[PDB]
Amino acid sequence: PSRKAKVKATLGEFDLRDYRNVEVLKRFLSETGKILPRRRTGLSAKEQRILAKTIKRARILGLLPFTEKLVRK
Amino acid sequence: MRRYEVNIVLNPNLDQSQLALEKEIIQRALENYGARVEKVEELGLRRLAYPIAKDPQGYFLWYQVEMPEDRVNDLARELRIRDNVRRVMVVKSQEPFLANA
Amino acid sequence: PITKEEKQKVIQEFARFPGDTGSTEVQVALLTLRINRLSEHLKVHKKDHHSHRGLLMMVGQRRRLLRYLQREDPERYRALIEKLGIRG
Amino acid sequence: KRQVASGRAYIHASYNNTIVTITDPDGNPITWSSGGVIGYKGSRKGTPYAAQLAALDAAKKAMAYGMQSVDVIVRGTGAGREQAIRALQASGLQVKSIVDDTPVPHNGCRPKKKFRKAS
RNA sequence: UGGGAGAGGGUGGUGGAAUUCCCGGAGUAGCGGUGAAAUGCGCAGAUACCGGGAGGAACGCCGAUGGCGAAGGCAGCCACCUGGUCCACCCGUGACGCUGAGGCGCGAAAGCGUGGGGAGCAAACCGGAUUAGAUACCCGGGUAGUCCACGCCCUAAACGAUGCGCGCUAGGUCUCUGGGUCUCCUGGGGGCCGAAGCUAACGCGUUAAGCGCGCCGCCUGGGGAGUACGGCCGCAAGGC
Ligand SMILES: [K+]
Ligand SMILES: [K+]
Ligand SMILES: [Mg+2]
Ligand SMILES: [Mg+2]
Ligand SMILES: [Mg+2]
Ligand SMILES: [Mg+2]
Ligand SMILES: [Mg+2]
Ligand SMILES: [Mg+2]
Ligand SMILES: [Mg+2]
Ligand SMILES: [Mg+2]
Ligand SMILES: [Mg+2]
Ligand SMILES: [Mg+2]
Ligand SMILES: [Mg+2]
Ligand SMILES: [Mg+2]
Ligand SMILES: [Mg+2]
Ligand SMILES: [Mg+2]
Ligand SMILES: [Mg+2]
Ligand SMILES: [Mg+2]
Repeated sequence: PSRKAKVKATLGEFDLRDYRNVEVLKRFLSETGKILPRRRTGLSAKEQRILAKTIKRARILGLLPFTEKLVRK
Repeated sequence: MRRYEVNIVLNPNLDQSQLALEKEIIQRALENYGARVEKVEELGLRRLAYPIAKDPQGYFLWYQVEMPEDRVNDLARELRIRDNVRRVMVVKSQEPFLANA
Repeated sequence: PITKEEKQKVIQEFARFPGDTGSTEVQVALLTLRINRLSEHLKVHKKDHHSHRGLLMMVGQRRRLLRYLQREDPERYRALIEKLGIRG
Repeated sequence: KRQVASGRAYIHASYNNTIVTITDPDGNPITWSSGGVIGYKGSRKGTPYAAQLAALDAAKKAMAYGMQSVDVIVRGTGAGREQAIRALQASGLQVKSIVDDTPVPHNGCRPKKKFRKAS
């Protein structure tokens, strides 16, 4: 379905290769640290890809989560 | 010489006594292999996403040298033998590919 | 890899004349450059069978051009080799 | 009898059985129940009902210890699951929150043949 | 010369989730497993829970209907070494081309040798069930193996069941990657639908199985048989 917003527009001008811009990247993960499906991040095939490697790169530095507990429910 | 970046997340519960005492060793090894200073940021304490080395916080030390390729990996060997240095991520610099800019 | 300066030098070291970017001489020289490298590489990583296929690609290519040289300018041929440790 | 007051409940589903575990403010258990604890023996320890009783029971052994607030945490999939959560709802305790925290690997150990058939 | 994408390969390092075991806390009677059961484990205190540690192996989400490679095959992250390939410019060589018997190299899994490793899984095997029987499917354990190094083995539904290279012959549509003056045009790649044509039909259809040319490999009713013999290769199993 995906009937809400779109992490693409719900943001501004930024660098996908930025593995230290926590506040922005944070935006690309669900309630759970799982990286976002492209058909949600609104990115392209080539962006969604850089982003990915960026995120995963940052997780290692300890700035982003590898996994979170699903609240609500 | 190739341009690299040397992310370093070390012990948050560290005093200015050894903090500066570990930043001298870092500079030592750095220039002992060939690293050359440049745009450096010492952001400082930050709450990690997950507990590291038992502690839920880290002191980040981001650099940007430009050392010899065939040396890099060595610049990482001796840069980890420290005990307060709990993370070392050196990764080649690459022009920021914007998007939605 | 092979830096631009590193290559441009060999291209002038062999060019039959100004602007000779790609001639049977340049090419062979240039090729050899690559071969020699990749070879010393495969002396260390004997398990890189992939890079190895590339070697054969290059080797053969050179044998090709050379086979031309020795036929067209029998002299230019003896020249090349007698300056590349080729044909030994 | 440390008059716990407020703690956390840990539900644990399985297509085979359910077990609840009421622990103190942080980590250390207190009481616990399961389809076993109560009556059921065979495959009835899985049935949502069993899961229900298991939760209710496990919760009363918790009232004795003077408990009021709990942080439910789920783990696993089985009829019981939400059912047990649903039982703890009534029972007689304040459910502060419900956090599904099932243990999923980032793919590491080869599962038993019973859980593969897809290589 | 200048740009580009990539799980293409080799080496070293490193990250977190998870399983097992051990350490400790807290806690009590079961856990597990199944269509039902049972074997098994648990009061020498298991299962569920929390904190710590050791270790091996594999990389969740990203992830595709996607990408790279000649094939086998290749996905955590970083660095080093290294192959292939696409594009723009039209700058240099001047037919230097294509195919390729034999040769040589690569070649999933299982298997073999020497050494190491061994968490999980698991041929054989030991048990519990099921059954008329059960040398099986289901359940509990469990060795070789699965992992690494080096050396062998050389097989497959090794499949697109479709050899390689080039030229020619409507378009539509989705998509990956590049150049452009970027409702779109051009190049490379991945799909679906279809002109002409082809096909026994199913289907193929600018990614041909169409119209052609070139070089290689192969076929010639079924069974006996991928057997026997011979040769060659292999430590063997065996392979050609
Ligand atoms: K019993
Ligand atoms: K063969
Ligand atoms: Mg633990
Ligand atoms: Mg395949
Ligand atoms: Mg001329
Ligand atoms: Mg093999
Ligand atoms: Mg094997
Ligand atoms: Mg062996
Ligand atoms: Mg087992
Ligand atoms: Mg029997
Ligand atoms: Mg078994
Ligand atoms: Mg064992
Ligand atoms: Mg197939
Ligand atoms: Mg196309
Ligand atoms: Mg038809
Ligand atoms: Mg068609
Ligand atoms: Mg016959
Ligand atoms: Mg045979």
